[PDB]
Order: sequence, then C-alpha cells, then structure tokens
Amino acid sequence: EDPPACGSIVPRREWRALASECRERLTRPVRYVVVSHTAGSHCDTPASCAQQAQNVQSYHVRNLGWCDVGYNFLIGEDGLVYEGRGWNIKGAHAGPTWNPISIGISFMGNYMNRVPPPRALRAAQNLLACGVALGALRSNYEVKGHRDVQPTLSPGDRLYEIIQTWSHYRA
Amino acid sequence: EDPPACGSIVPRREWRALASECRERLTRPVRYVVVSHTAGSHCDTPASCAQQAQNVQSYHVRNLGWCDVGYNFLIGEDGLVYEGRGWNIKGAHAGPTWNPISIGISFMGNYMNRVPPPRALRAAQNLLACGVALGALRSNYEVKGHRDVQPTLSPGDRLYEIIQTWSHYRA
Amino acid sequence: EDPPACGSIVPRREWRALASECRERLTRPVRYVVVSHTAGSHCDTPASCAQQAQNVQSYHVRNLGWCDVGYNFLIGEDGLVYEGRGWNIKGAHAGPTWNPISIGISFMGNYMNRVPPPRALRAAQNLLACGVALGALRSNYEVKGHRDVQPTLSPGDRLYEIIQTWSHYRA
Amino acid sequence: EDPPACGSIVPRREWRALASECRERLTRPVRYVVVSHTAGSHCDTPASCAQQAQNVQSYHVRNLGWCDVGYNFLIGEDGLVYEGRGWNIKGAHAGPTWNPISIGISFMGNYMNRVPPPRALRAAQNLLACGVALGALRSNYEVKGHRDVQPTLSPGDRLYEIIQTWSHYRA
Ligand SMILES: O=C(O)CCCCCCCCCCC1CCCCC1
Ligand SMILES: O=C(O)CCCCCCCCCCC1CCCCC1
Ligand SMILES: CC(=O)N[C@@H]1[C@@H](O)[C@H](O)[C@@H](CO)O[C@H]1O
Repeated sequence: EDPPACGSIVPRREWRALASECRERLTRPVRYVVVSHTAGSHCDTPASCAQQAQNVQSYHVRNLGWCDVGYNFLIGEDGLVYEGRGWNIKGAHAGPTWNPISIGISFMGNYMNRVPPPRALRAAQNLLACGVALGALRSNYEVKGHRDVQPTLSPGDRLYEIIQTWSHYRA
Repeated sequence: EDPPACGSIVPRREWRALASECRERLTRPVRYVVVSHTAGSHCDTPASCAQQAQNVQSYHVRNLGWCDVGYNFLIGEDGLVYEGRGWNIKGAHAGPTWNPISIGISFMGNYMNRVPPPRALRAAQNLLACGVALGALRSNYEVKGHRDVQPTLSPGDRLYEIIQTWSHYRA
Repeated sequence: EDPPACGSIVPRREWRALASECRERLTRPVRYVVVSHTAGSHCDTPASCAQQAQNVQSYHVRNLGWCDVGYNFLIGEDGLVYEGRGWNIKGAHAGPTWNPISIGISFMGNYMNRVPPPRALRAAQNLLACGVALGALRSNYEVKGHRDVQPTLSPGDRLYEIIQTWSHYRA
Repeated sequence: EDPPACGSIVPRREWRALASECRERLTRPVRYVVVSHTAGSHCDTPASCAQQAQNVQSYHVRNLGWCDVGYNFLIGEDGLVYEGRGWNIKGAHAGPTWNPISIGISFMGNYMNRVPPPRALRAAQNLLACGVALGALRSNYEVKGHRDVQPTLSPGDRLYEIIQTWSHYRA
C-alpha cells in the first residue's frame, strides 16, 4: 500500500506527440478492452517505436482530422507502452458502440502471420493490471479482439490467437 | 424523368441474403462513395461469389450482431455487383461521420498484393454510373478510399493505387 | 435459456388488467426499443399508477379495439414498471413497420413540459438491461424515440432530450 | 455521479441522506443476508418512504451516534429499495457476530400482525439477485430472519413466516 502501484509508460511528450484536442471522457471503471494492431510496420527500440507512434498519430490527425491518435495506448516491440488518449479520454478505434465503453490498445505492427515478442505481450498485460489497480478498468474487465467488434483482420491472426487464451478474454 | 435499367446487380434473394433488419435511410442524392475491400478471400464465379457475399454478411450479422452486411454493394471478381443495403439504406462501413453521407462499395477479396480484374473494376464504375442516372448519387460525387476516412489498409495498396486515378476521386 | 429471472415488474394481475387476446409473438432477440409517453395523466403512487395502467389498457381495448394495452411495458413516476404485453408479444405502439421489430415502453404522463423523475428513468433503463439479460433484447439493442419512427410529439420534448443521452440511443 | 444500476435503488442523495462517516468495509463475496423490519412507521409512496428512511437514519446517527443508518438497504412498501450503507460497507443491524459476515436489509414498518405488499417483497429478492450480479453476494447466499440470529421479534411474525418460504432461506 503504496498508492500508484503500476506501469512505466512513455508519456506523450516523451514521444513528441501533438497536443490532443479531445475532450470526451470515458466513465471509469471501464469494462471493455479492445486489442487491435496498427497493421503497419513494427519497431523495436525506444527511438523507432517513439517515431512510429508519431506516424500513427500523424495519420489520424493530419489525414483523418481526428482530435488525437485513435488508441488509448500503443504497445511497442521495444517492450514499452506509449501513451495515447489514455485512461480517461474516449478513443476512436472501435466504432461508436465500443469506443465510449472501452479502452483501445493497439500493438504497433502487423501480426497476421507474426507474433509480438514476449516483452510486448508482458507490457500489454502489465498495462491492464495497472488499469485495474487504478480503478480505470473493472476488476473483471473483458478483452475483445478488434475483429470481434468491427469488420477487420485486426489484431492479426497470430495475436488474435494469443489474446483468446487470456484470463479476461470474452468473445 | 426518364430512367434506365442500369442494374446488372444481383439481388439479395439471388445470393440468398439473410433478411435485413436495417431501418436508417440515406437521403438522395448522396455525395460520397467509399471504396473498401473485405480483406477476405476472393471469388471469380457467380456461384463462389454468391457464397462469399453470404459469408461476409454472416460475419457482420451473426458475429458482429449488425442489422445487415455493412456495405451498400459488394463487387465480385466474377464481374457482378451484389446488392448489400442498396441505395436507400445507410451502411455501416466507414464510421459515423461518413456512413450517413456516403454509399460504401467493397470489392470482395484482399487487394494489398493483387489488383481486382478489369471486369470487377468495370462493374464498380458501371454501378456508379448507374447511381448517377438513378439520382441516387450526385452527378459530381466524390470517391474516397476507406483508408482515407478511417484507419485501415483497406481497400488494399494496389486497389487504392487504382482508385486514386479515377475521375471522381478526391483528396 | 438462463434460470436467473430479472427485474421487479408489477404483473398484469396486480394492476388488475383485463386478460389479453393478443397472439402474434415477437422474434427474440429484439433489436429496437421505442420510447413513448402516454400523453395522459401521471401518477406517483403504486395505487394511482396501477389505476393509470388500467385506464390506458381500457382505452386501448375498449375504444381502439386492440387485443391488449398496446405497450409492452409502462413506466410510472412511482418508479415501478407495469407489465404490458411483455417481452414475447407484439405490441401496438409504433406503427406497422416498427411494432413487429420492437419493444414499446411508455412513460405514463405527458412529458412535453415535464421530465419524469429519476426513479422512473431508472426503472426504464433497468428493465432494458433485464431484457438483454433475458435474451428478449439484443445486447446491442438500439433505443428510439417514438418521434424518430413516427410523426409524433411522443415521448415529449423533455423526455426525448433525456433519452438522447442514453448510451443505446440511435436517432 | 455513480448512477448505473441496478435493482433500481433510490440513491443516498435522493432520499436526502446525511453523509455517511463509516469506514469499515465488508469482504465480498458476502455469505449471509439478514432480514429485519424497522419496527417504525411504514410508508407506501416514494415521498413518504424517502421521509421514512431519513427518519430511521436520523435516529441512528443523531441519537445512537452511529456513523450511518445501520442497514445496508431499506425496503419501502412503495416497492422501492433505499440505499443505506450499501454493498461495500459493514452495517450495524444484527450484532458483532453477524454484521461483518452479512448484508442487512430492512423492511420499513412493523410486520408482526402485518405483511409487506408483493412489490415490497419483489424489490427485496430483485435486490438480492443484483447483489450476486456484482459479486457483493455469493450465489450460495443464505437468508436469515433477524430473529434467527438475535433475540428480537424483528422482522415480525408475519414477515418472518414469508421469508421462510424463500428459496435461499436457512433456519
Ligand atoms: O471516439 C470518437 O469517435 C471520438 C473521437 C474524435 C475523433 C474521431 C472522429 C470521428 C469520425 C468517425 C471515425 C470513427 C473511427 C472508428 C471509431 C468511431 C469513429
Ligand atoms: O443505469 C441506470 O440508471 C439504470 C440501472 C441499470 C440496471 C442494472 C443492470 C444490472 C447489472 C448491473 C450492472 C451495473 C453494475 C454497476 C456498474 C455498472 C453496471
Ligand atoms: C459496431 C458499430 O456500431 N459500428 C457501426 C458504425 O460504424 C456506424 O456508425 C453505424 C451506422 O449504421 O453502424 C454501426 O453498426
């Protein structure tokens, strides 16, 4: 009983993100977590992965005109978590039905035929424990694959396969 | 007030579509068309394609719980157009901002590494010409690639390459 | 399906309802829920609200010739849910397009210049979760105001504004 | 501001309750449910029952010096459940043996030669099921009359014979 209790997360500024313009808030404790993949290339060093989070955000902000990067968090192959819209802000990653009730975490890369390395999976699962510890997620939150709530291949066959084994997975 | 029979279109009953539960209407004339791909398996024959349209609909209806397959029309490699939600019903293809202002056509298959055959491309273009003559689409309608309004690989690199050349395409 | 029954509902017999002659069943699970107001007298007490339920049913059966109170459920300002045709029977409350696909719940009163109390709103929302849990409603169900599916003032400006904030509301 | 759920409970603030000062927590899943009657005045309308929960709490807080009304939940003859200490706070209703291992619910009134109306009994069981849904109550939960765990006439002969006919009642 040490209050914070969880997660090292690379913050927005540390990855030089553009300021967010999003104001819509999620209502904690959140019950659903939606796992996607960027379906782009991977990265496996702090500097590349930080560079890739900037790209993704650029796509969503510069091209799509969104208020900030879609995801609440992004997972690098560097084994670090990148802060997106975070725990309190409604993300734009699952559709109008799941966005206001979920936390979207996206693995940077394409896992159709490839798996995230062990450290990326640990960072993702540690992030979720962190979420529960903070009361950001319900203790009995449910994890969905992106393809379970939207017509997409996301998070990729290999990763989809993995999250299906998870404690909190519920299709 | 003279209308043409531009419909080469395979009716829902003909591809044996489950009945639609969708009620929200599109107001005509519609200004935008959003092109996507199913990122699925392709089909080249009226028989294999009717089957594919069934599966794509099954996925959206049975797995995702939607009122009907999300696209307004699907395009087969058999060179035929499969009726989805049609010209009058709002689709569920490109998010809450674009769904209500556009018609969503999806080519059945994954075009990341393949272009659709000429006849598939002819069908799509003919469908659009059809739409204009029917008054369903504004004559100066704009084409967008899925990845232009939502974060996706869709419609696939090759197919995206192609649509960027189209007369009605717009940044 | 699932043993655990749901919610507190004032049964037909308790509010002394005339027996139903209504036979057309709804197809479970139902996708839509239409919210109306009776535009009639309000009541704040079990005694007065049972009475009002009786009068609404009476007027529908005796003056309109319907087989049963047209609503599937009624909501009182006493904060209780009154059993109408229930979950399995088709109501007569939204027109012929909608009556066969939806559940109709009506707040007893006229909401144009009044909002119904929190307990009424609570009863209504709780009833819907119960329907979902029972399998009578789709987990994804969509809530609509009576005025969205028919030309009407129902459910009344004030109540219509409130249901627009419901997490399952789709215009 | 905490408004989800559930068994349709009138929240603390809605009945104008003094803020609680209790800090002791209950270890969920809880095992026992004790049923008592207030032995006070009964009420049949939301207005009168809110006033009655207030009176009970005031007596407990001003006169006995307790941190909060001692019951976790109060049941009014209006068919509504009134929030007391709730699911997460240890109450003061059945003694030091029973207060830390049980949830105490109290029917407002004197049921010696009187019976609570069906709607009051409905709210009660509905309350109990919603407790399970949350993990606050263990599905195996046993129901005890106040008089089964303490020397007291509570909850009254009449109400006591009834709770014995309940499915989870253990003598
Ligand atoms: O979570 C939200 O949508 C609000 C954040 C604002 C940025 C997004 C703009 C909305 C434009 C439609 C884009 C689709 C993409 C998939 C998720 C549902 C929205
Ligand atoms: O929202 C309202 O005002 C109406 C009440 C909804 C009915 C209750 C649903 C039964 C299952 C409880 C689910 C709850 C547990 C509390 C936290 C969020 C979800
Ligand atoms: C799961 C979900 O709600 N997604 C789609 C959404 O993209 C669209 O805004 C809406 C319009 O019909 O249809 C929904 O089914």
